[PDB]
Amino acid sequence: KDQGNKKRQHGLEAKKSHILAARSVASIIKTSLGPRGLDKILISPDGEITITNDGATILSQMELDNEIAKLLVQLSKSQDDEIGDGTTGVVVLASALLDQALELIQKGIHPIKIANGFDEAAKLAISKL
Amino acid sequence: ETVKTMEIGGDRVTVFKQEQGEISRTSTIILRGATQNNLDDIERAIDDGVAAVKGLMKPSGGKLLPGAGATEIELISRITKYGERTPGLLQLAIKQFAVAFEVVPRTLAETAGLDVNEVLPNLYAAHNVTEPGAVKTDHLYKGVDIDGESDEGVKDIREENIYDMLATKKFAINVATEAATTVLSIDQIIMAKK
Amino acid sequence: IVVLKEGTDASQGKGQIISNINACVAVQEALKPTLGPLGSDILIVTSNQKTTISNDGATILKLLDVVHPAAKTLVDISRAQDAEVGDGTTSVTILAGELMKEAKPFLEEGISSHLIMKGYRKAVSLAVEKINELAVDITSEKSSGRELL
Amino acid sequence: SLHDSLSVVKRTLESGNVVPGGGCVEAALNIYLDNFATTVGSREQLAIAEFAAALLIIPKTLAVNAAKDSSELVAKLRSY
Amino acid sequence: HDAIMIVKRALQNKLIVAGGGATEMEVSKCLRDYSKTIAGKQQMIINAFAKALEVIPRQLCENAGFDAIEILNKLRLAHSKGEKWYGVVFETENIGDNFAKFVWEPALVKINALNSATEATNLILSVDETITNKG
Amino acid sequence: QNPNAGLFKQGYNSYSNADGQIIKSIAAIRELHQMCLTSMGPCGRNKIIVNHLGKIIITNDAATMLRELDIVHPAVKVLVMATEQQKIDMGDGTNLVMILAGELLNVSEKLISMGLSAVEIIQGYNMARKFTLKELDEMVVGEITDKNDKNELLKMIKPVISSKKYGSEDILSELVSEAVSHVLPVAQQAGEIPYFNVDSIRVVKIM
Repeated sequence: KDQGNKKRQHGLEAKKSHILAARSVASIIKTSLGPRGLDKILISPDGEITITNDGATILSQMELDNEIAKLLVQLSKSQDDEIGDGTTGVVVLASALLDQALELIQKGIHPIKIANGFDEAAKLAISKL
Repeated sequence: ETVKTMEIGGDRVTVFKQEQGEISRTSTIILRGATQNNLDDIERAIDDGVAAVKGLMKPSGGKLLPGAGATEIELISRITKYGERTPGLLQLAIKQFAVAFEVVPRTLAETAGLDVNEVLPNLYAAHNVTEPGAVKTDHLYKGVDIDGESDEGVKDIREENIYDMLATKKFAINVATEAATTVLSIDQIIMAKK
Repeated sequence: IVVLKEGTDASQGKGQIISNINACVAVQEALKPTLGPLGSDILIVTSNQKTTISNDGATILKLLDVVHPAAKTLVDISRAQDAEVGDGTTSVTILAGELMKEAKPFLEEGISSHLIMKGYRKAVSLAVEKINELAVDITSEKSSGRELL
Repeated sequence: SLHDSLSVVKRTLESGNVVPGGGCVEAALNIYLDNFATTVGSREQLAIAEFAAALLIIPKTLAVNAAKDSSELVAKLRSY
Repeated sequence: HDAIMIVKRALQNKLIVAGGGATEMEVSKCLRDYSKTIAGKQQMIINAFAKALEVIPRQLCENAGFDAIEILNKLRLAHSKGEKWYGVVFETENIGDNFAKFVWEPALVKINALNSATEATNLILSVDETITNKG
Repeated sequence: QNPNAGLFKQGYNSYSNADGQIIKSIAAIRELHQMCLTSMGPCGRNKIIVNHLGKIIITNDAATMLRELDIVHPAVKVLVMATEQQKIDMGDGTNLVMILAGELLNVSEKLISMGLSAVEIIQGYNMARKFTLKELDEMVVGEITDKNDKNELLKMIKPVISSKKYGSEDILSELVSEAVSHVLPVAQQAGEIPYFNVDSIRVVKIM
């Protein structure tokens, strides 16, 4: 159905594109991380110009069709309710795990093993802290 | 006499039926199945099945002939027999008229996955034999077998009790000739862009 | 003065079956990662703008609604697999799709599609016969309604 | 014509080691390698399985030029 | 509660087969052994049907991280020799008995899927032409 | 630079006998002829035709497929109307009429290559038809007694239900023969008034 204007990537070009798509979106708020981070000029669809360094405000105003970047928006909704300070830090940290995952995919590591590898590594980091 | 509600296929439906008194001329066939597309062809198969019952009336509804490729091959030997019997230029069209009946057994072999080089010479030797006598005997019933199992070659169609009704076969020949007569009679047409 | 197909030609013959095989592989390769409890999930973005993520292959195929007839047949058996049973919705399409892949080289060698269908029908009758033998249901085996469970 | 017929038998009897032809060697090695492929494994079972099935192309090609069905002969050849 | 939920689904369906590739590998092996009397064109068709049954355990090991190349060659040798109850362990990769670990699957899932997959296969293989009207 | 000649009427798509029009009319029917060649018979195959209402329908019978297909060739409509003669006046032969009429045009090409006029080709089939129709009366071996018994109906109904959904002919025969025997009234020694009706049997289906 609707073969035209329809894109599909499975097992070949998807693993490489999902990492680069989230890397370009996360690279926007990397310079805004921290109190010394740099502001941005945001324009609402109604024409109002606002300036803030908060990652939540910047990500919430984003309306995008990128399927991987929507996962960053779905988590940001739960970040403000649970904590609210995990907006910019987690997205950069989550993208850091994706960049290291892409290096393991090129080495032949199974993606679920990478998922279970970060889960077991996160449990060890909690016991050390 | 009886109006009830019964469960057909998992759903409650109200059944309207009878037993003996108040004789009704209408009957209903209830079907069940998981596949929706298969039930569509079964209802159409019943419609074609009950329509053949209408052909059982006075105009020669009881007469039968062996089908599944049995009659089509035997008619070829009879048509070629009349080709040499009828002098004149008609010998070219009469011989080609019998060859046109070779497509029926061929398609039955192609749709069955059978080799075209196998069934055709087997049906020829089965329907053409030399009998030590005036009356031709033994098997005139050899058709195109469904195969997919068993052993070899062809066999009498009477074993499976399958035959073609004369009212269907005789009427189909008249329609097939008149349909080809119209096309062969038209040497020119005039159409427009649609 | 009425055009049903609007003048759209379509190929016919044994080459059309191969085109239907590639349609079954495209549906299979999408459902290959979704097989199993640890299997991958498919992200589908509908034209309605609602984006959903589901592991169950039924809902995945219900949102796509492929118009292709050979691919829709795999969707129809998937909805009945989730309804009458509820388990094996993804595996029934992969098994049917992979069975289409094994019949692809048979058409290239000249084997008719009829004997291919009858060849698998005889194998299923022998396969189901072995399933009943491999199945374990015990009464007189010195088990009970409890000790077995 | 006799000297040409003698050379066929003489050259055949000249070699004291002969094997049955006409597809006997290709079909026999196919059965032996199927049972041997499981006895080794180690990612080499798929290569042996394809190497055994690749020996049936010679009798299958001969059936094409013989007008006989290759699917009937080769399949029954393996089973006998 | 974990023990009740296991015996609950096992009581609903009294027809149970051993899962974990055990039953799937036996059906593929028997159809190859029965094919000797099926010899002829029907032999090579069923031999590929038994090979088509190998995709179910394949994707299960590929999606779980296991290597489908080694596990399918080791399962076939362990299943064909000795006991037929040897499956594939879903936790730690190794050959083992799922009937001993009491990991089971109902047969009505496999029986209804095998009949539906074959029925849908015969419908597609029988279509030589497809005409789609617009409207 | 290149002028135009040969069409004196109006702008259209014109076909003449000098271009082999009799071959083009057969080749146009041959496109839909191969579809019916794989239809008739118990080993026949089914074709998919998407309806204009957005519904996929698959069936073996050609008389139903010819109605759903859009045919712009009027030469094919001659066989389509001839197929309606098999569906309406009779209950069988819809798949057979397309194979016979399509082959009569194929064997006629050999007579056209020899230069034989179409009239002698038609006259040849007309004389050969009377030879075949005369033999069809002698091709009959047995005759149904029209006893209308349940066991007697299973003999006529079984081959009619066949060539569709093969393998179910034994189960479907008991369902049809039981419904037909109920519609057929009980009478004897009267052959003047017809009895059975097609619309008297309504088939239902539930998933």
